[PDB]
Amino acid sequence: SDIQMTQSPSSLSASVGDRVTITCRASQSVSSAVAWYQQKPGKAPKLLIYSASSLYSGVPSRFSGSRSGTDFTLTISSLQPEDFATYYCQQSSSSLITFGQGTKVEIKRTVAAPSVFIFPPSDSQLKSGTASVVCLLNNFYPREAKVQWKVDNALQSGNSQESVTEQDSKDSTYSLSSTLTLSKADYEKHKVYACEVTHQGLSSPVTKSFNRGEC
Amino acid sequence: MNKQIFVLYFNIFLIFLGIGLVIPVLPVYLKDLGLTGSDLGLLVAAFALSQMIISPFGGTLADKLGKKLIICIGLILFSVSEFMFAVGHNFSVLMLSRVIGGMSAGMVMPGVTGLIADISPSHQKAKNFGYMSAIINSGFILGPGIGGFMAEVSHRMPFYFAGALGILAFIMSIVLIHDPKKSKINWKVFITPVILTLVLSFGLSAFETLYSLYTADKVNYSPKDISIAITGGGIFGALFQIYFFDKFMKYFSELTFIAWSLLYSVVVLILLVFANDYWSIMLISFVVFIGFDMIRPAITNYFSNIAGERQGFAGGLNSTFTSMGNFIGPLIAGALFDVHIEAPIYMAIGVSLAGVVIVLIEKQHRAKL
Amino acid sequence: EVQLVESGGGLVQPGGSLRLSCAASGFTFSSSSIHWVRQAPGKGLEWVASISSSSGSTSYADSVKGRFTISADTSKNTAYLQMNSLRAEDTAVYYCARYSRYYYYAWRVGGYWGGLDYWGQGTLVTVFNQIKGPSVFPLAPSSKSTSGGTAALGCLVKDYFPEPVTVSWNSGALTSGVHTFPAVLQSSGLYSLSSVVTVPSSSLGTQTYICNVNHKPSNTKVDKKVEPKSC
Repeated sequence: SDIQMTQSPSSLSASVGDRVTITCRASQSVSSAVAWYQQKPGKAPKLLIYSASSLYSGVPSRFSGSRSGTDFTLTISSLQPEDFATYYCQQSSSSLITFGQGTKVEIKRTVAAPSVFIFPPSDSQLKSGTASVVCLLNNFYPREAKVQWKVDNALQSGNSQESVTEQDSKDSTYSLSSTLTLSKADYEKHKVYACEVTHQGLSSPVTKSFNRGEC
Repeated sequence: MNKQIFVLYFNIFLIFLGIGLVIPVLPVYLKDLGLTGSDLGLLVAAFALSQMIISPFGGTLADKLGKKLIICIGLILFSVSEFMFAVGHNFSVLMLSRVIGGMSAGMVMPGVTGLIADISPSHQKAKNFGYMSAIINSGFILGPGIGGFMAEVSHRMPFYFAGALGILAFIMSIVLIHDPKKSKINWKVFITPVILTLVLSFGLSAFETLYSLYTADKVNYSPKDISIAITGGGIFGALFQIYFFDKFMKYFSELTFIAWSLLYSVVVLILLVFANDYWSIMLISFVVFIGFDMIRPAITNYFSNIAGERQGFAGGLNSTFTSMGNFIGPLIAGALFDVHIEAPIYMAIGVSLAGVVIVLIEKQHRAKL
Repeated sequence: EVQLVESGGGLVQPGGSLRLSCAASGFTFSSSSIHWVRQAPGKGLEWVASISSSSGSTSYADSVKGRFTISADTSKNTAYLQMNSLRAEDTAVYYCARYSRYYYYAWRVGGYWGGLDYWGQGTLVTVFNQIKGPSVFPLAPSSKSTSGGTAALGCLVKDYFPEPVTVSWNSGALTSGVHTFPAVLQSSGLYSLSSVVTVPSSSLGTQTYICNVNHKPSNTKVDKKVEPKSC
């Protein structure tokens, strides 16, 4: 998610064996053909295509460095389950180097509706000032998912941070968790809490609500 | 020479068809084959090194053994070389194909250059040498051009195809290259060109292979814009390599021609570093390389003149040292390139001025009789 | 062929001067230059320094120029990076790459192939050190009062700083459906995360689950027990 060389799309989903093109617009020094790097989720980045001689672009097959007009493009002919990572441009310069923001190429999969788990705040949390509530969104496909926290038939905003895992190595799956923050005073003023999710695997949004003080 | 030369030039064109053919297909083997990058350094150095080790030997028996046979054996090792480079998936065979590739260029080039120095007449020999260097350059142009053409045609194909011409030139080698007519030893007379060959090819090739990179950042050429500057120097290079024979009719010697060719190239290179706009580096770029495109035949003719016999060996020393220069040169100039862009030009100027120093020493050495 | 390993990174104060070290075995037949690529947590790469092996000439990025000081010694073949006057936007994992630019003659159609071939394993540098300890908290499997096919239970590694935290389960015995979400930096400036595992809804009564957490920079290890709430 870096800057100074915009490359599109930010994140794309392509299934096994498909053909996908990723590209990055260089600066106004279009020369010294861009090298492309691959970084698996948690290791040192690798190097797919070296920086060619700027005459040899559009090479025959499977990974093409196509020197287009003012921008550089990498086309992946066929995707194994071995080529799912983030890809970075490396445009050189007179002395310095700039890296592209990075497109992550992720496996496609059948749409899978998620499960909704809600955890009321801990009892030992309740006597330490704050009161954090976590709603669990487990077993996704595509990451697109909206969580609308709900208290006393209302909508809350701002006081909710969420995080989403990477692509699962086995099930090719995401999982989300939305954390709501309240202090002691405002938490006890309300009765029930609920998280609702509208995902493309749902016919209707589902709710999982609890009522603290009533088991 | 009615048909003997036209197939002898086909042997030499074929090898540089093979050397250039690797370039647009090398960075697509060694990833789908699964290579790292330390071996890419060895893969592109196995050809040069094995060419360096063999050429002084493979070409000092060619005089004693026979010119025709070592060329024909060179092609059968040339034909088998490109076959293993596109047969299957390994690395020790690619690393051995490159070594075998350096064997073929180690026994053909010194042998054939000796051969077109034995059948060509006393005059117009420089024209044939000028004709050859027009062709080794045309091997360097058509090679990567053909390799990019056979792209969607299963990129192992160019080596099969160049392997096939290894067979085609092989039958023509026994038939058309029928046995030539018939038939100092000290190495001290070979001293002054081989350092001169090394020093220039150290610096000359530093500019050459990095010209597509130097003008890439200084004046920002489009990739369909270098090609005019590359070809324009080639056309004027090719035109002047056929104008090359007339110069020795006018000029007193080859060494005096080397000095003025180097002094001329210095003057143009100084214009090349000062000018930083598009059209005054283009028109200069056409005439930057007249000194370089036309000194390589002058060097080659210099080897073939000093060696009264052993013209296989003399062409061998050229082949080993220019391959040393084309290997050492870009690596050193690659480090110096990143401190500031214009560095390979000062290497081009420096070895050119060094080239003037070396030829002046020989001129007053010959003045000492 | 060539292995380069890096060492020296660790905790530091906002203003302290670290000194990383990237030893390298070499001779890969190219023109070398040991760069110092930087990767923030959950961000793209960002080149921040560069040393040439022959005629060493430093070259820094825009936002880290002057504040750093890179140098190399030929005796041990190492590329130090003397950081100075750090800031909370300098915590990252500092790889040390290597630039090669292999060459092949090709009369004017020269073959040259660059790129950052060889990389180190990744040394982590953390700059802000207001160090706290995690408050590991229980997430009970309430089962919504009606147990289903499966259930989930987890922890809440709240309000700590900085954010290397490794959460394990049953000392690494349970890894069948465990999620550890990446760290979230709250508005208060203290981090957070939760780590939830998926369990069959029949083993809750029979077997109990503990929560293995390990905050290295504060030397705090907590083993919390997660259990369905009693009502």
